[PDB]
Amino acid sequence: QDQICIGYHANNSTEQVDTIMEKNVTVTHAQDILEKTHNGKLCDLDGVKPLILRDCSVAGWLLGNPMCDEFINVPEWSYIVEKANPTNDLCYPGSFNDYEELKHLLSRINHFEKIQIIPKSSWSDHEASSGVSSACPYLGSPSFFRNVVWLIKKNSTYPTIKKSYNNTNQEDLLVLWGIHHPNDAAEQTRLYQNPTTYISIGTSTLNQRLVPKIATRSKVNGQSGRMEFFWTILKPNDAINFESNGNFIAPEYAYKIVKKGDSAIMKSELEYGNCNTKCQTPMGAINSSMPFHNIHPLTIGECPKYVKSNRLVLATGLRNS
Amino acid sequence: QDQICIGYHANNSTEQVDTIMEKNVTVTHAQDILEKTHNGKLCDLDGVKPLILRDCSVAGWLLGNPMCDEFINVPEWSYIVEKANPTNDLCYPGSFNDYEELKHLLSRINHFEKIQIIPKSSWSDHEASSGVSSACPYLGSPSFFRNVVWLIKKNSTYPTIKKSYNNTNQEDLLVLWGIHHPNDAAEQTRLYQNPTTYISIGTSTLNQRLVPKIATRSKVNGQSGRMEFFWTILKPNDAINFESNGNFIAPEYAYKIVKKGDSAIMKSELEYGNCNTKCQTPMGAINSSMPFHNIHPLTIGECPKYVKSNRLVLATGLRNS
Amino acid sequence: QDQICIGYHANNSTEQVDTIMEKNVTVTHAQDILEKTHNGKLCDLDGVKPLILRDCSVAGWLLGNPMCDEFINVPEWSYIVEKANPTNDLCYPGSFNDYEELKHLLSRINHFEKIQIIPKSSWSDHEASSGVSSACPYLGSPSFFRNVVWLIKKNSTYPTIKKSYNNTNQEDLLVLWGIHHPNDAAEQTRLYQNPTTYISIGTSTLNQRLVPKIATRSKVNGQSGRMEFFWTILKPNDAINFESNGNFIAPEYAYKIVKKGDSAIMKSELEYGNCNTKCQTPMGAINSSMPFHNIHPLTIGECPKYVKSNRLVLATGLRNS
Amino acid sequence: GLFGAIAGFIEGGWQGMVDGWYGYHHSNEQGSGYAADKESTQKAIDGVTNKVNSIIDKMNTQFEAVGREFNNLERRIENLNKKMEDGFLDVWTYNAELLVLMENERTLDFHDSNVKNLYDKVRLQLRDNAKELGNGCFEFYHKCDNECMESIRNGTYNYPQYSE
Amino acid sequence: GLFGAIAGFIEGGWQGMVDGWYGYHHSNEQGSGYAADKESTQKAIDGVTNKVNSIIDKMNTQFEAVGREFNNLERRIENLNKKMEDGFLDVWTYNAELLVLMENERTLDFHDSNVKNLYDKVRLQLRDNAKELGNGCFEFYHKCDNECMESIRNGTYNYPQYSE
Amino acid sequence: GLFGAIAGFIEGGWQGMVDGWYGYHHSNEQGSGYAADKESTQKAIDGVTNKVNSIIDKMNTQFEAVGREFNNLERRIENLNKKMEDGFLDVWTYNAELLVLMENERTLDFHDSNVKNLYDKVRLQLRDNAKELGNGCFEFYHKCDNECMESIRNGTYNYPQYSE
Ligand SMILES: CC(=O)N[C@@H]1[C@@H](O)[C@H](O[C@@H]2O[C@H](CO)[C@H](O)[C@H](O[C@]3(C(=O)O)C[C@H](O)[C@@H](NC(C)=O)[C@H]([C@H](O)[C@H](O)CO)O3)[C@H]2O)[C@@H](CO)O[C@H]1O
Ligand SMILES: CC(=O)N[C@@H]1[C@@H](O)[C@H](O[C@@H]2O[C@H](CO)[C@H](O)[C@H](O[C@]3(C(=O)O)C[C@H](O)[C@@H](NC(C)=O)[C@H]([C@H](O)[C@H](O)CO)O3)[C@H]2O)[C@@H](CO)O[C@H]1O
Ligand SMILES: CC(=O)N[C@@H]1[C@@H](O)[C@H](O[C@@H]2O[C@H](CO)[C@H](O)[C@H](O[C@]3(C(=O)O)C[C@H](O)[C@@H](NC(C)=O)[C@H]([C@H](O)[C@H](O)CO)O3)[C@H]2O)[C@@H](CO)O[C@H]1O
Ligand SMILES: *[C@@H]1O[C@H](CO)[C@@H](O)[C@H](O)[C@H]1NC(C)=O
Ligand SMILES: *[C@@H]1O[C@H](CO)[C@@H](O)[C@H](O)[C@H]1NC(C)=O
Ligand SMILES: *[C@@H]1O[C@H](CO)[C@@H](O)[C@H](O)[C@H]1NC(C)=O
Repeated sequence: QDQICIGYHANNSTEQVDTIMEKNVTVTHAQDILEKTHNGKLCDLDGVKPLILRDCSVAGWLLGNPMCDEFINVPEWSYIVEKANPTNDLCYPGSFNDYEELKHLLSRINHFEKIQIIPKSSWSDHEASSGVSSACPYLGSPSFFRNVVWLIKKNSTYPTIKKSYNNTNQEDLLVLWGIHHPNDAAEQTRLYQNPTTYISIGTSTLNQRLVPKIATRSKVNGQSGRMEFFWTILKPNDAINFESNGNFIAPEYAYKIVKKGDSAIMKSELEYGNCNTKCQTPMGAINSSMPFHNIHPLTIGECPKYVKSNRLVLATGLRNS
Repeated sequence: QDQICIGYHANNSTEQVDTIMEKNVTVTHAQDILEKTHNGKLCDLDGVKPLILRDCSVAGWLLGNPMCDEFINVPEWSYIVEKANPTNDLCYPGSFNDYEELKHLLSRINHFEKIQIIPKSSWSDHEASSGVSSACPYLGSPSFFRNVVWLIKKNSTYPTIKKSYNNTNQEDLLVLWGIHHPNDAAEQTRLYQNPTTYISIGTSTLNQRLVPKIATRSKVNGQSGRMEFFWTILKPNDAINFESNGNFIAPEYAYKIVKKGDSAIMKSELEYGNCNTKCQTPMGAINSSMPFHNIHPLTIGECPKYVKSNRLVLATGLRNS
Repeated sequence: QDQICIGYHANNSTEQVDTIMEKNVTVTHAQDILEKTHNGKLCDLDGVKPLILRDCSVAGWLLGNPMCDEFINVPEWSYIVEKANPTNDLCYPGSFNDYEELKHLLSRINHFEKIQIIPKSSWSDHEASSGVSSACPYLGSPSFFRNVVWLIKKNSTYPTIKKSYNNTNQEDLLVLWGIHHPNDAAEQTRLYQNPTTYISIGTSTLNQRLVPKIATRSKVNGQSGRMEFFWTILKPNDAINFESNGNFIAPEYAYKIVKKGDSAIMKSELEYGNCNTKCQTPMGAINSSMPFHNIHPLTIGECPKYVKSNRLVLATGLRNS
Repeated sequence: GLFGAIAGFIEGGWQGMVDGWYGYHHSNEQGSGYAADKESTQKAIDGVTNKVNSIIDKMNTQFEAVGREFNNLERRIENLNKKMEDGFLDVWTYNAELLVLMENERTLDFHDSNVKNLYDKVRLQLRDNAKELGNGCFEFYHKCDNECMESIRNGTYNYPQYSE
Repeated sequence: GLFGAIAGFIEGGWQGMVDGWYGYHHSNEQGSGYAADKESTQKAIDGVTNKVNSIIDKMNTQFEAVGREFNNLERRIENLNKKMEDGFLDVWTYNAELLVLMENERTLDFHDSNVKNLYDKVRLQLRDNAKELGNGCFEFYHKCDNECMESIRNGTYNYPQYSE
Repeated sequence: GLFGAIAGFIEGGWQGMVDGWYGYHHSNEQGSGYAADKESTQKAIDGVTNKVNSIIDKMNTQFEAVGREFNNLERRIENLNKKMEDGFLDVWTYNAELLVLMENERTLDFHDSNVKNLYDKVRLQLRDNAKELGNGCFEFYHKCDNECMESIRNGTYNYPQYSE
């Protein structure tokens, strides 16, 4: 006699999924939606290569650390890679005011172009060619930060300086300068005759008056003296005004922000592989159609969503045996 | 032959809903729970009208910007409306210390009452009637901030000032003062004979000593000079103590915080419509029993919960055809 | 005739649960997963007792407030209990720089050991035994903070001080010092002959130069003068350098961080019960296998997860009647 | 349809049933008409209304949105504040949408289930004394007045009857 | 009841069934008694216990609550810290409550479903050889000893029998 | 199995049914073979694919993860930033996992439900003209060519037939 039967599909698959009431349930079909693999390389981001400071920090880079001469002229970048602990930072001991706040600014910038706003040759009445230290040796000879100039007295006299710069450009200007804190009064006099010195700086919004802090401190890189660096963002048509009778580490090169936009600063020990990606993590790039991943939180580019899970599988097929 | 049948309700409705497996499902009945409409007006909040600074900021208002004479005497308000970019702020260039922190204080205050704590007539040994500038013109003549007074020398001499005020009131006092940073020493001498000046201020908890910062700066509203304003909240029975030999922009009017409570500061370009609401957004008020809305995050009053969705409909009826 | 029947379990239980469509549903079995009971006592945390400052704050404790002599020598603790409003804080009026930031440091420390780094006997050319005030009375006689020493002039002369300390230990050192702000110049001269004083402090990373702020202020605990305290964490082999011609409240005792680790600072009015727990809240300890609780957010130890609910019951059994 | 009832083996809904959601259509010697099943419909309405109010009550403690100001050198915590309020906004919007979808499904399968259960309430009353037409109707083997119809409606169906 | 079983066509529960959740009540020539269906009950217990432990395991990575201090001029980030920890508190409380409600429903409909499925396991064993009383019982057309009862319990019911 | 179908009263799946998920196995005088039920299978595929894409679309607005720097005396807001991004990470991970589990269950019970519904689609077509073997098959009382089989497949089963 004839008959007819109702049933369902089975097959040869071992893909398991998990439910709320039952774990490791075997099914005919299943879909992984979790990307768990990277290339272990820092790649180009949409064709444009990131600026990777090697053992350089942002401070060392921008101030023109000699040991960072690899980056004297940096082209347009996608993101910025800094190591966790850059060996080359402030070769001469001291500080960088609102450093983190500047690093944050870098996240919205894709290209500086360095330009000489104050030529080293222009200091007729001072010494601009003796501003060196053994704390910043370049090729085994005492050197210093390139982007700024460490003025000292000339012919036993440090006259008051009234130097200014009008940003005639149509671009914003990152301008950097500094102050030298000596470790005794004798040194203060030795470098800049005037015992009681200062540096006044003014713009449209800026109105500050630094004075050096003579104090006894320990040796960092063989020096008990300190350098403290300050910065600002000069608007187009705005001008910056310096007046000082000593301890003034003057600007020389400044950076034109000629290309803004969504960028980032990565912390990574990895170096540049010769690749290209649409999604980059500090521990490797991703090429996947997967909607999720579990590689790293800090992600840049056209990327899947990060998730802490070790395993996420969605059930497409039915119950098998 | 007789029969009986089981069935379900259908009707003439086109309301669609969405489920996890199937979108745009037609049903007999449905309930929108998402309010998507506002009035486009800033209304009273529970009967009490908000203080709307027109093109005035909080700085310009409280310091007594002449162009803000519309708000010399402000009654109890519900919330505060400031534009994104108030044109009238610091008519004379400079700064306001912990400005944002004060704006935050305003969120817990519903009413100041201005009172003269230092009469302009009391400055026998100084000039209090020549503290004007063209940077703050009122009606085409050089003026200044009303709530404070810009003292200058009298008969070629600026004697040291020892002025104090004991808050005998039972209310907290917002007290404001300032310092004038000149742009050259000649000006410093011209206004306040003493070359090296300061302003010391003390209370129970306050212990500060301002000194002016002479520096070369660019022109804002035709002046290279700067004003820096400071504030504090005087407790009842507490006293404030000023000692100064120059550059002192003294208090004159102070504000009694006579009504605290849950308030807020709105940013909005909108102006006052003549309405009333229990819920207010910066782009319009809401009158709804709906539990959700998608108008603006920053909401004040008795309001529904904001949500990013464009459409939220809950299925009440069953499947129709 | 024989028969057989299908049915389900019922019993004598009144435990209700709630569902999305129906509330207060009676069931045969149910499981509470919400711990709602505490002991009302502050217990030992895994056998080790917390440091409970009574009416002492961290400032008063660490600076050596006399009224806090209960804690001159504190052993290893689990967590730290401070009251909301400690009565004994800065017995002599003034401030504590980055106080909150130090309290945060305490969250990673389980034991200081106080050591004399500068003996009071070492001040040959100054007075270190007259640094007292009635603002800090101990046993009805004018006293002062124990961990620091208030130097004043000797034989009508306050010579410049050049005192330093090299951390030869293998432990980090919390070092505290201060500056005295007098209320008139006559007092400044009276205590420290030199009219224009300062205190310079340097380490590997530290480079600061305090100057006193003479100003007229109101009386707190009968004094119009102020003390401002500063701190730092000295690395092993690092040294701290003090140079001062006045107003210098010198260190004497410093704290060796000899045991780091996950700790915390609790705010609680409760005092020490003689108990022990694996989980502690500011309002009582918890002993439960329950996965949730609704006692307090701020929880320390091996604890269940806090939740705002008043009632959470999970349905284990089926529908009963 | 999860249970096969709505838009399944019962191919359509009754425009003529306006006295509720569920019910019966009778056609006997005393006329033809639609009646609405009171208690089941009511329990359903209870279910879904209590559901809506449950969803609302589950979202009275959401997230507010206070505004905060930050200066030219406080870009970081400004970014943090923004990122965090935007974050919460995303999570609560997600929660509302997702909950809504889920409970829409639960609702439709709930109605489906109610129809199924009614169909079985009547089917178990009329064992042999009626035939399954297949389309959701039961045909009578005997003549059934409006009172038998009602007895089936209110559940008081006196089974003691012949069928051939 | 979603499936009509619990508190539906089976109007009540058995106080006398104490050896588990589900089972049978037999009444033959060798006595009358309640037996508990082993494997179905067990699979249910597995389901719900694994469910509870699943819910717990899904909430071991919640949100902590460290306390932070801020001064008289740090009102803003103090407010931010407060608003944000309070925020997370709200979201995790929401998550726990909502999950609990949902899974309570899922649980009840789960038991209902198990009852339904058992009823069908027995119904499909006793095709013609038993009648549906309607209230969840099957009446025997033949005399059925305790061994036939057991054969139905463990599923080994030898169908080859008459019925008239 | 919620509905008793998959791995219940239908004890196993068909390795030989490769033309879809659901279908029938016929064995008549014109040969024996597996056919796949087109429209039900399709509606299922629609359900689950639309489900996956729904889940994805519900998580396009997640939480980013920008990095922030803080100095030696900004330990507090550093801790806050850390605690808060870690917080959001926990909540979105929770959301994804939990949603996945739930919808896995919903999916399995969905397939189960589809099988049940098909079985009833055929059962209601073949009232008396076929017998329930019990294991998910219907045995014919008459001889049924491939065209009757197809009529049952596409739903156009001409019932007008004898059976004894
Ligand atoms: C045996 C003996 O007497 N040896 C001395 C030796 O001490 C001395 O070396 C100088 O030591 C001083 C401090 O005592 C400085 O540290 C000098 O080092 C540097 C540096 O290299 O950077 C030197 C540098 O030339 C200086 N540049 C300028 C413009 O002054 C800086 C600068 O002063 C520091 O930054 C100050 O804080 O100091 C180091 O030369 C030498 C030379 O004096 O003579 C030996 O006889
Ligand atoms: C052709 C010629 O020589 N023209 C001068 C003309 O420069 C001068 O105008 C004065 O310019 C000075 C700076 O050089 C100031 O900018 C003065 O403007 C203001 C102001 O309006 O606010 C003037 C104001 O009267 C001043 N108030 C006081 C108390 O001093 C302030 C104040 O000094 C500034 O804020 C300082 O920073 O300056 C402006 O008058 C006039 C008058 O000197 O004489 C022409 O011959
Ligand atoms: C009737 C009469 O003339 N009475 C005076 C009486 O005023 C005076 O008391 C002194 O008052 C001064 C201020 O005017 C101080 O307040 C002194 O109090 C303290 C203190 O107890 O802490 C005294 C203390 O001895 C001082 N210690 C040192 C090292 O100077 C401190 C310290 O100066 C303050 O912290 C300064 O800001 O002041 C209080 O003695 C007494 C004694 O002068 O004489 C009566 O005749
Ligand atoms: C810079 O130059 C422009 C014209 O070249 C001038 O208008 C402007 O005032 C100058 N900037 C300042 C701040 O003086
Ligand atoms: C202000 O006056 C009251 C009495 O009117 C007095 O007790 C108080 O000390 C005064 N305030 C100060 C800070 O001196
Ligand atoms: C402290 O002493 C050690 C040797 O005991 C020395 O190496 C170190 O330089 C000293 N510290 C400082 C900062 O001088």
